[PDB]
Amino acid sequence: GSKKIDDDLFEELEEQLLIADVGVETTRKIITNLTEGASRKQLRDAEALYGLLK
Repeated sequence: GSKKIDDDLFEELEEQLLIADVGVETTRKIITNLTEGASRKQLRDAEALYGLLK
């Protein structure tokens, strides 16, 4: 058995994968850096506060 399919379909699919992939990784860097940044700031602020002692 054999389905014959044009390279346009496979090209389009590969293109959409790329797009979606790029969106996903861009989203992941951004969320993660900001969330790491949120963490770092809790530690820094908490330490600063604790800096005040007598």
